[PDB]
Amino acid sequence: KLFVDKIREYRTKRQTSGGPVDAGPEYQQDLDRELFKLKQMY
Amino acid sequence: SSILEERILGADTSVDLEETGRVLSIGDGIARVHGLRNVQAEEMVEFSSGLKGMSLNLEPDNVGVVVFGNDKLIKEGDIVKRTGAIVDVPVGEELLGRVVDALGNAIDGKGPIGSKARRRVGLKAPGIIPRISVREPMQTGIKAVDSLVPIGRGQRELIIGDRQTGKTSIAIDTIINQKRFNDGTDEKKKLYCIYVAIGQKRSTVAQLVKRLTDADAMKYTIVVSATASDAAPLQYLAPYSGCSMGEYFRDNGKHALIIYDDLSKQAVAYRQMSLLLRRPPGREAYPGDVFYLHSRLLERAAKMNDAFGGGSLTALPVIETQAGDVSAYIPTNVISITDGQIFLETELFYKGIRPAINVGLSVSRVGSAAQTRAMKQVAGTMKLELAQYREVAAFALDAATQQLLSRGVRLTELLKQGQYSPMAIEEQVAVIYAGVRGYLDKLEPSKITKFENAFLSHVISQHQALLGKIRTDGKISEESDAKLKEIVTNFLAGF
Amino acid sequence: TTGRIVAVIGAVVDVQFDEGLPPILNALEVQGRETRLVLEVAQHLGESTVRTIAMDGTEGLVRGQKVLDSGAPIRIPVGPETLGRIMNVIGEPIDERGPIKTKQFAAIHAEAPEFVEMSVEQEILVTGIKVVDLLAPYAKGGKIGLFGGAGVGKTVLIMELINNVAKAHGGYSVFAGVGERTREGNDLYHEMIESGVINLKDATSKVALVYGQMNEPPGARARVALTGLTVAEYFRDQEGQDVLLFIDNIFRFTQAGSEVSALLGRIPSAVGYQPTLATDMGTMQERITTTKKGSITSVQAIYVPADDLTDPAPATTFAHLDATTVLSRAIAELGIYPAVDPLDSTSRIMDPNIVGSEHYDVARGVQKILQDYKSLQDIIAILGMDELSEEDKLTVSRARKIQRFLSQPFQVAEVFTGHLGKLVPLKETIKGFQQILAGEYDHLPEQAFYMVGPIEEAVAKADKLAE
Amino acid sequence: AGVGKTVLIMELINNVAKAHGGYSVFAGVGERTREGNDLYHEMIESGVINLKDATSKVALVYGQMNEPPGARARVALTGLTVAEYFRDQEGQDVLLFIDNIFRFTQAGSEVSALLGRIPSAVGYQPTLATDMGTMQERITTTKKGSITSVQAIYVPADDLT
Amino acid sequence: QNMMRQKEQEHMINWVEKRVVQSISAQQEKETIAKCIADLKLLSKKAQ
Amino acid sequence: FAKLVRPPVQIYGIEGRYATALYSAASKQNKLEQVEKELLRVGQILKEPKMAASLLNPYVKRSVKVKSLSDMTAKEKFSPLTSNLINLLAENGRLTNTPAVISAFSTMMSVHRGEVPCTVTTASALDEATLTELKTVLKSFLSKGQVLKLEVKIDPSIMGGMIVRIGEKYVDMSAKTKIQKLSRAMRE
Ligand SMILES: Nc1ncnc2c1ncn2[C@@H]1O[C@H](COP(=O)(O)OP(=O)(O)OP(=O)(O)O)[C@@H](O)[C@H]1O
Ligand SMILES: Nc1ncnc2c1ncn2[C@@H]1O[C@H](COP(=O)(O)OP(=O)(O)O)[C@@H](O)[C@H]1O
Ligand SMILES: Nc1ncnc2c1ncn2[C@@H]1O[C@H](COP(=O)(O)OP(=O)(O)O)[C@@H](O)[C@H]1O
Ligand SMILES: [Mg+2]
Ligand SMILES: [Mg+2]
Repeated sequence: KLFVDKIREYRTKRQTSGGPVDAGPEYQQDLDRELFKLKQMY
Repeated sequence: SSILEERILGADTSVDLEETGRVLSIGDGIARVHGLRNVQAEEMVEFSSGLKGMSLNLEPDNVGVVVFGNDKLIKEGDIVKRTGAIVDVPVGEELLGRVVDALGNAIDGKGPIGSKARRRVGLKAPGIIPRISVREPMQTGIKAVDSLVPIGRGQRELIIGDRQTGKTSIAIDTIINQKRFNDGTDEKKKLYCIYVAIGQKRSTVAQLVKRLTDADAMKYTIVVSATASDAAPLQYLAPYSGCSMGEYFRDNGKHALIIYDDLSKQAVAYRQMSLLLRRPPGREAYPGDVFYLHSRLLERAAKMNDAFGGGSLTALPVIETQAGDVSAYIPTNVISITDGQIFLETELFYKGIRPAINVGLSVSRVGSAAQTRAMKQVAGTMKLELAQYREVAAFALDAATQQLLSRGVRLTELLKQGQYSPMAIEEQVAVIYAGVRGYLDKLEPSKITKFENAFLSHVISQHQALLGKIRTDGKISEESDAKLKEIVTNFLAGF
Repeated sequence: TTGRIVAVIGAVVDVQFDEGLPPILNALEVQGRETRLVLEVAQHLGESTVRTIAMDGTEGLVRGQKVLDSGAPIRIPVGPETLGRIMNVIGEPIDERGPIKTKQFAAIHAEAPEFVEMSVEQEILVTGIKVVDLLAPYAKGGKIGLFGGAGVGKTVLIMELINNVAKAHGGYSVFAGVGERTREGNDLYHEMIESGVINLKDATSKVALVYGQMNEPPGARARVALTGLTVAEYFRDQEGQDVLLFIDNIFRFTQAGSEVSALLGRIPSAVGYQPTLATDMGTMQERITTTKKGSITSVQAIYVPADDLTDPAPATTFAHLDATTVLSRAIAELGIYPAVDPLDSTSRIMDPNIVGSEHYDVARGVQKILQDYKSLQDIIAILGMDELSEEDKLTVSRARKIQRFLSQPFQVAEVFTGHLGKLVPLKETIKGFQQILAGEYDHLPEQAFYMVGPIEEAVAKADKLAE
Repeated sequence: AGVGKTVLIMELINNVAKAHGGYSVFAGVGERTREGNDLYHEMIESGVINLKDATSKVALVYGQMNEPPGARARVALTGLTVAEYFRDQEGQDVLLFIDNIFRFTQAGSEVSALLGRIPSAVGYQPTLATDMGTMQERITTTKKGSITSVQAIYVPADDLT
Repeated sequence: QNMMRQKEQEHMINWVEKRVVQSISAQQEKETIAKCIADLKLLSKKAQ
Repeated sequence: FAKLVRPPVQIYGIEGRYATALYSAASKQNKLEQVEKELLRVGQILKEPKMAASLLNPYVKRSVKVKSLSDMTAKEKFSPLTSNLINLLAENGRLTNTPAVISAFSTMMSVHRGEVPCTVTTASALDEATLTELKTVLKSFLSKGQVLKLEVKIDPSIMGGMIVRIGEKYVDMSAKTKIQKLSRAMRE
């Protein structure tokens, strides 16, 4: 059962994937911090 | 993304009928389990939190199980499932280039280990018939180790010395030097190095792996890291995991080299493991078992005869001695288990004489056997000359005495070396030849290093034909000796 | 009978029987194994429970297995068919040449000879080693001990004795390697095959081999010594022939006994050693004796842990030996070999009525002068030799000459040293030391004596050095 | 004492907060109350701590000398927690002063004795190696930042072994 | 690319798990119990 | 010594030693069922507030305990085995843990007659039809002679599925572990 449940959960998530879904400000802040760390080391 | 969904399917969700037990009391790193009626001794039970444990004590009413992780992830009342197999580890050529922890769980990223075979960490050493005398040479690429205190394949040398005297450096140079053999044509000179890091800072092992990847040396190395933070029952087990990953090669006709670094920090993990079991402490609080612990581990570095595949497993235990006391408990426990020893003085090291091998005390009890004939010719003289120099260096008259002093100082300056700079055997032969036959007695000792460098850059560039002749015919013939003498004389002239 | 395992802790297995228990020291077979695992009974806990010591790996023992009593203690094949074979503790052959086809078996836990059987005759054994012959003359038919730290010479010396004594011997021989390297055992096997001492195609072998090497669990190491004693006791009694019995390393017997004595639930003695250290050693070393039926010459290599001669194990074993030979790391670091310490080696035949008067007087003069030099060393190490009387300077010179002259090159150490191995007859040794003490060589330098045979070679080397 | 240990600590704090922008933590394990108060006031005077304008460069954590051993063996972990925050959730370098590091091992030893564990070689807990490892192995330079630890060391009996 | 994609996947799993935990709140327990009992029959048959 | 007949199940501790002694005593003379009866009757007797409070005070002479227990075992005409057992416990001073003793014996009697215990855990109750088919399938696990002794239980923690324990065997049909396994698989 749960294999089908995971399958359909991914389906119903990807269908609402007009981008990163329900991420929040932490999404952007952490990504920017990591990117700027990459810049500092690159 | 859909890659992850494929990651979902194909997972084994089948349920099986499995025996089980209930934890009674977890504390001090030894869980007590109730049940597990049909559990074998030294079996690998699995807790409910994904941990693992080795069924250690089969008492009538419970099972003392040593946890292979942090015992804070184990409750009282948890469920312990027996996996029905004595403690195993994954072995194969699928591990080469992978940093696996003490149980074969890749701590590397880089996907999982795709191994198809498992060995038992608690196997037994080969008996007396399978073994054969040590015959083949293990090239360390270090002039002092390769000339004076050579090593063979099947031998189990020891590297013993204080804090920061260059033991890990010798190990890493030995690992790196094998790169040339591990590219040639014959599978008979390929050495598959292993490196067990026991109770070592994790950053150290990370940088060591980075260094081994710079030198293209991870194509054959396996790093089995049970670092400082890891629970004691993992530092105790890591050497046996590594020794099994090496026994696989040894038993399948190949050649392996395993470096335990350190074994003075496995015995400390074992002393913790014991005193927490209430076992009666002995000399220095070590259990009386602390010998069998190392004897059983180092007795597997065998050299199987040709009727048993012909493989081999060299071992290079690294002991660390406080204040350079070679007569402590563990140092002597191990000095009576191994076939040799390399003492790394901490005052030779502080003089800039690196690597700091103390050739007075170092020895290899297979020694001249399993040494290239060329190096034997060149280095027997060096051994005698260094002996004579040592006999007299306690004061600083006649012609012979001053001659001994000068030749010995030249040779000492000649045996220094730099890090991550292993030298082919023929290069060592050439340098020590130019040193011992006496084509350096006029040059100032302080310059002997520069000469060395320059000389190499010459010989490697111009006369590679002679070096190939020495390598192929592992011996210095008379014509080769004459050509080499000409080369040395001519080069020294222009200096 | 048939019991069932009820506990398995390390190498100690607690078994339970419903019918009559087996008496202590019996052997039990764990039914249901891929090999032969023999558990030897050691205690009777009560509740028809016994506590046994396993003579093999106890990994894979399920609580509730079936154990089947043998009825007699461990019994090994003894006889003239064990000559040239190899044997583990439980007597199985481990050389891969088929079973040991003997007629008569022997239990490894026999009793010591009674007081009304001990022999008393004492006679010197000449070994060709200068220091051993001079200061601690070995006795033919008596226990001998080589006390050494780790890496000092116990095994090179026991191999030199093997060579010298055994190859020039008429009787049989037994080598019971207990708790020692496995590659060393292999090298010894393949080095006696090439010497004709072991014969793989005939019945002219002279040496039996028993091995409990250091990869073996504590249960096996603690009993292989008894297997060696049994294989030698047979040749002593049921043949009435002179046996040699080399054991290396006999300290592993007691060490293994202590490793498997915390689990038996005993209160640990002085240094963690078992409470029964002295008695366990005695019941073993008391079967290694020359009696009126035969004569065993035992050479035992005792390890001295952490270079401590006051450790309970060597301290206890010092009382079971005729002649001791204390190899010391301090001498070995000077390059002298064998590292024998002249002022700790002793013998029971250092009697002027046994070794004569010239031998005894020379040996005692050597010891007196070495002791004087040792007393001087405390001052010499600070105020230098420039602060000694003239008689003291002369004494120090003689003492250094003697210390060097005691060093000898062995045959088995050619690969190490390259030098040629020497046997120095006893008369040559006495003569050389008599001369050095008289003063006939105060003009030579110390190094003229380093690693030479009889004093003729010392004079020759002194001549070489002078050019 | 008397050599400039506190002044050197303050200078390291200041320079690292000025030439790198990274803050500092001071875990006074087994800290004399008198010395702790003196350090606090020296810092306030020297400006590394400031009671008015929210620009202090130090976070002080004090496990005093009169607290049960169970509390002197854990203060090092409180200091490490604060510094780990400054390293992971603010991605910078950090200094972590530990005065003293011997009192940490001693506190661990007393806790282990209280629990009833067989003392090790010289009375130290059996878990000395891993007790030191779990703490010392969180002071490292990960891929977000680094914690650099300056650990005052006392050598018992002038015995380096 | 590696960094952004791996963080994306981590968040993927985080929310997928959090929401399937909610989605287990249906009334299919009868089907689950039936499947479990059938699998028990399978195991019992195999184990004899 | 005598050859005490081994009980089917082995218990350990002082409770287990007393229980094994009693089981071997009763098994000889074949008095197991009645002995269990007197044991489960002293189970009620000893809970009497007066006796319960009197037998826990350590300041009443042990002989007083034994005398009182002989009085309270003569009134009920207990088999000689049970009276001797209680006198033995009073002499040795273990009657403070009698409930562990008698309880152990009960266990040691169940395993005698084949009541291989089981246990089923679920997130909700079970329909008697579903529970009955469950019992019918579980009966197939046992051997001949043995009879199931089911014990339903409820936990909210496990979402769905089911958990079954059959003596030693253990099958985790729960959805908690299935979800965890899937999460590990899709992380690792
Ligand atoms: N051959 C060499 N020439 C110059 N420097 C060396 C050499 N070998 C080691 N060193 C230096 O010694 C220092 C420590 O050496 P290394 O780590 O190999 O010793 P170690 O015994 O492994 O130390 P530890 O065991 O405490 O990790 C390093 O800074 C290293 O560069
Ligand atoms: N007679 C000797 N001559 C030269 N070297 C020796 C002699 N005896 C021992 N040595 C050196 O000391 C080492 C000690 O080894 P060995 O005596 O075989 O082991 P053990 O530690 O059991 O005594 C040898 O490997 C050898 O290098
Ligand atoms: N760089 C410096 N300049 C001037 N004085 C200093 C310097 N370093 C140390 N001192 C003096 O040394 C003394 C040592 O005290 P301090 O280091 O503050 O405490 P502790 O002695 O406990 O380390 C101080 O009073 C200070 O006056
Ligand atoms: Mg290192
Ligand atoms: Mg030896």
